[PDB]
Amino acid sequence: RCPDCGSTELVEDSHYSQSQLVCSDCGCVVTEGVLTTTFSDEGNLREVTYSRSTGENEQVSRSQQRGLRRVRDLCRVLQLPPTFEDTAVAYYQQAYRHSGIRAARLQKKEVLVGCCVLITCRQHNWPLTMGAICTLLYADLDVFSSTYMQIVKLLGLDVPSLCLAELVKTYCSSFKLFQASPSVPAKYVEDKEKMLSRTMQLVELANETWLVTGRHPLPVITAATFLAWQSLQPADRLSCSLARFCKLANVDLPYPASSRLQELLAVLLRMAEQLAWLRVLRLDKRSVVKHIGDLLQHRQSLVRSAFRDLLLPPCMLKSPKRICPVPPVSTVTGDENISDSEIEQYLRTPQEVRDFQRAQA
Amino acid sequence: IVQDEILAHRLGLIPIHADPRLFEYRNQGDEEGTEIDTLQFRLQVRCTRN
Amino acid sequence: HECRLRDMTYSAPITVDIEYTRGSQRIIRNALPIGRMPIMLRSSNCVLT
Amino acid sequence: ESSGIVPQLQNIVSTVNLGCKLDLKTIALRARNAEYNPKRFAAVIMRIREPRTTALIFSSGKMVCTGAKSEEQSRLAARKYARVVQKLGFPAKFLDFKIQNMVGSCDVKFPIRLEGLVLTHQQFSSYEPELFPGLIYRMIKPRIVLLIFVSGKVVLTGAKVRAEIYEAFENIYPILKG
Amino acid sequence: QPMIYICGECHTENEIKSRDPIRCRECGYRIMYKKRTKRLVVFDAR
Amino acid sequence: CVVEENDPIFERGSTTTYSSFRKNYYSKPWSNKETDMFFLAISMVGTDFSMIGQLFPHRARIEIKNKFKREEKTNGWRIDKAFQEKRPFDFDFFAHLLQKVLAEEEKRKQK
Amino acid sequence: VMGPMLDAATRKPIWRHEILDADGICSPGEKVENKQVLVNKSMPTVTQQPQYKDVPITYKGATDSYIEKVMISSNAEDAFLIKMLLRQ
Ligand SMILES: [Zn+2]
Ligand SMILES: [Zn+2]
Repeated sequence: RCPDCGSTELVEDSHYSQSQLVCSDCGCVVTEGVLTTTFSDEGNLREVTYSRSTGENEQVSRSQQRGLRRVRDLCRVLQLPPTFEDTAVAYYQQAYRHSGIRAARLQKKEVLVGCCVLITCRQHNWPLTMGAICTLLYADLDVFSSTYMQIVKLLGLDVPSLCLAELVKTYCSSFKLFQASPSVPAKYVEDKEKMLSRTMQLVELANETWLVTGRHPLPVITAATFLAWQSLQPADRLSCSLARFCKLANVDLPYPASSRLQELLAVLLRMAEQLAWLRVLRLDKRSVVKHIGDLLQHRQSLVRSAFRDLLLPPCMLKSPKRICPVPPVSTVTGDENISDSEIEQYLRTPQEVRDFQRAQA
Repeated sequence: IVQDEILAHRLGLIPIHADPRLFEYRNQGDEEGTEIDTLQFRLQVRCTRN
Repeated sequence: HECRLRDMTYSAPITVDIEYTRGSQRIIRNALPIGRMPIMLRSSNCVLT
Repeated sequence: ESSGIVPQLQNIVSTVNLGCKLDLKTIALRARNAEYNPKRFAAVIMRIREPRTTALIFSSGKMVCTGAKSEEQSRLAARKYARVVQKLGFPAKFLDFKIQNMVGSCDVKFPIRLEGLVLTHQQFSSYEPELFPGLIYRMIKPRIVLLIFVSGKVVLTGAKVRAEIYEAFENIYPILKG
Repeated sequence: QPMIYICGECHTENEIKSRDPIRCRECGYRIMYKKRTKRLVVFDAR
Repeated sequence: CVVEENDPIFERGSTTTYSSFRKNYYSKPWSNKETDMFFLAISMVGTDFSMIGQLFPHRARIEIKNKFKREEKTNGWRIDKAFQEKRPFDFDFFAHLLQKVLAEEEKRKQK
Repeated sequence: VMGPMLDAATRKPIWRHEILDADGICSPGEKVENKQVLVNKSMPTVTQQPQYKDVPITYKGATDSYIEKVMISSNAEDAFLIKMLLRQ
């Protein structure tokens, strides 16, 4: 309030390089002048971080320090920004706060480093495959997933879902069919932008047709990019196989990639049957690759009609007549027991006892 | 691409064939202008491909 | 120009092919990045040349 | 407006104390269906003619009976075990019996978008298809952990009474339907 | 409120909301300029 | 020094790698006569897997446990009949039957 | 970036936030005077509800300047870089 009139219309108005909080009613100067520093003075104040001035970095064990250094090393290897590094170290400290993870196994804390890196990578919508994480973390997928579930159930942090398009782009950037290298001839080299767009359309079709739900996404991504690479030039690539493409691209062939490809080709055949000219052509899983492109031009109505005429595993679409058969309720409890004949037939006879003793002698 | 100020200066440097004896000086202020002491010239050019 | 606009560095990824022994089994790598060298403009590898 | 579907309990787990020390060596030696290996595990595995049942008996008298389908069936199996232990030559008793956990299964008969479900109930759900195809939901009102599959099957666990599983399923049905 | 921008190479009017990855369709250029205002501005020929 | 003892491997693409989650188990299926003699061994011993694994040298105890669980989950009447019937433990004739099973699997491999 | 703080008395932005657009960023084509904000930036003070404090980029200048272009880029750190080109 103003000391003269008591008004609360105090505005900070700088008058010719003079900061001044003055009232807007009577112009009474409430406060004036501000102490800043000067450049040489700024130069001579040295930068000291809270990690040292607050007092932390001293009540830390060598194990926690090794974990932090491993987090930073993996971050720098993956070439993630310093913001990602900071988020990773922060989440690692937050997880270490707990005692169950504090007094854990060496593999446990290694998987903790890995899962903290994974959570930091997910929080920024960045794609990073848990397979490569485990490969660079010196761990196995089983224990990795076990400890991941344990730590997420113990913490309760937000776990954004892995976007499909980002992973698609990340995996398409891996293939070397963009620049003509000595090994790969020019015929296999294809355009990057068009092939990436085709793979994105194919993986969106797969996500909308219930193909990626419940299954690994990377096999579907591989099948989609393979179908795109074959459709961009069906002539020279009609004989190329999935294993041949993987060998040429220097990529580890996923196992279910073949099944995903076979299912996606079946979906494409259904779209062809929906279309007019293709259903008259009577194409197949080998000749629909040249028209895959046309199938994606108006795939909306095609998928709509396909669903009009749900994608489930093959083991469930085998005419499930008796779904979850009702078992006969048997609550017969008698009075309290049945008899002692069953007790006697359960008890081991002396002959069998002696035989087991002779065998395990 | 030409700057607004440079365009305004070039337009001001353009002479007008209007007879000045039939007009008068604008008073202090009065940016709206009056029919006696103001002339309006519109310029609207939209370039497009042939 | 895009680098100047975005306030980033105009560098190229430095890659190398190496060979090491993990468990006495020689394993080789044909392409591994190790750093980034700022590329001079109008150089041999620059996009302007 | 009920859901019209009733889950089916496939496992009933209950701990019960006998109140006396036991000699696992003799228990396993004087029985035919006895499975015990002290270097591997310190519990004797008893199996009976109840429809499905496995008892993990220990030396301190604590035994966990699992695999039953109802609370009454689990109690009958536990009493059967206790009688077998008594006939083996030990003063076993049936004290401190209480249902610890019950696993049930159900089906909704229509697909479920796991991504949409997790986007709608993230704070109560978790979806990691790269690890387990099933989405893991953790509800409190039901007091239950649920594994939901794309095919429409839901496995519920973490309850104490059949009514808890029933009301949890009744509450989760409209969320999955919507 | 539809906020419009222009791409650095495509020069197409793109509409994006707040907190979105700065990108432009049918390309991958990450330079987005703001269109000129529609308000009336007065200039002096001096 | 390694005098050309090993060969270089062109694996581990620096780009990325995926997971497997399945490494070692890779069990081997049973047969009709093998299931019959397995039910016989069940009727003869019980549920103790240690003795079953000791008497079965060529099949693993974990595989035996998996088979027993599968039978308990699918065919309950067969397990009930097995526990109903009983046979005294035979050692010499059991080793003879083991040799017979070895000969049978050898003939199978020949086929 | 907060929107222009409209004055409830006149239903128009205040003299300081007059040059700001609907997104709080000054639009090209207008003139900027002394002690005027170009980006109505607000940053959190925590690093339970976040508490944002305003730190606008005021224009220190004796003479007026005209905004020619306003470039907005996004870095790999999800950081938005805004560059306004003032001309005199
Ligand atoms: Zn005052
Ligand atoms: Zn563009």
